Amino acid sequence: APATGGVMKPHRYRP
Amino acid sequence: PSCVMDDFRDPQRWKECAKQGKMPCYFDLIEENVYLTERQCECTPLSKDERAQGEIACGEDCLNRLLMIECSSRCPNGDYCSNRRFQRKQHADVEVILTEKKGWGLRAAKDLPSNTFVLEYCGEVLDHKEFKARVKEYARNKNIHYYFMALKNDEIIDATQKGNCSRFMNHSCEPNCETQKWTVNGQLRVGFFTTKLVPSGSELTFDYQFQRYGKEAQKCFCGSANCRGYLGGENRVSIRAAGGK
Ligand SMILES: C[S@@+](CC[C@H](N)C(=O)[O-])C[C@H]1O[C@@H](n2cnc3c(N)ncnc32)[C@H](O)[C@@H]1O
Ligand SMILES: [Zn+2]
Ligand SMILES: [Zn+2]
Ligand SMILES: [Zn+2]
Repeated sequence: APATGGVMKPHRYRP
Repeated sequence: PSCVMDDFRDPQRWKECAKQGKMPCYFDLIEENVYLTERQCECTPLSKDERAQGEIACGEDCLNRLLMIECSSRCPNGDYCSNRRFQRKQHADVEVILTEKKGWGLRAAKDLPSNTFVLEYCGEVLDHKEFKARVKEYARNKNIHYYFMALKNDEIIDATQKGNCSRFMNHSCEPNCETQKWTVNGQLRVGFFTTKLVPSGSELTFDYQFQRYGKEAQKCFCGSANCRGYLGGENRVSIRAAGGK
């Protein structure tokens, strides 16, 4: 239904 | 076109700068999270002398710091505790700027050492029911930018209507910042920390790891050599999943 959208997901930076 | 954080402290001037395209659109600035429906360390106190020598209170070896818990006012180091960053609002010197294709974003206003606290990502904290309500509202208004940040499974931070300048950090497939979850007063918060030395004037970005529920994904202008091309990546996920289940 929503054309666009979403949630930012915290995560720790790993190289 | 860019502004400093204090330009956001005066809603009237803010508002008129916005009409001239000199500042981003208005939002309610808040100093800390607001719930839509409500729910000590072992450091040896630093001597007066060691403090004049410039030693650090609750530095790398503090026990609360290592667990990503901030110290209270009852900390052994008292006023000198350096492990109180979120509560003291001691953010990096940062500026809000208009980017070419991403809307507004964040720029370092001086060199930022590796692992420097940037800002807390503050907003209205939503449960699943409120999340879904807002998903609909934003889809229905036809919002372009999205502010939802997963905090813990039943808690999403929504910076759309209320928050601080953190809501401007753009995504990058090769970011110079990351989220960290810090415990302050029994409560969980998220903040951005540099992942490396960030030269003065550079844009501040993180990797959203975006979980997209929309039909179409927004294209990514990060400009990274490794750019994944879309915000959210390959997969589309259900709304319930994006929301933490
Ligand atoms: C938390 S906001 C950042 C603030 C936003 N730039 C603004 O002007 O309000 C996330 C939104 O910014 C935009 N955005 C952020 N990073 C982007 C990127 N790398 N490429 C394209 N659009 C981006 C998208 O519209 C996204 O929904
Ligand atoms: Zn300590
Ligand atoms: Zn302390
Ligand atoms: Zn990209």
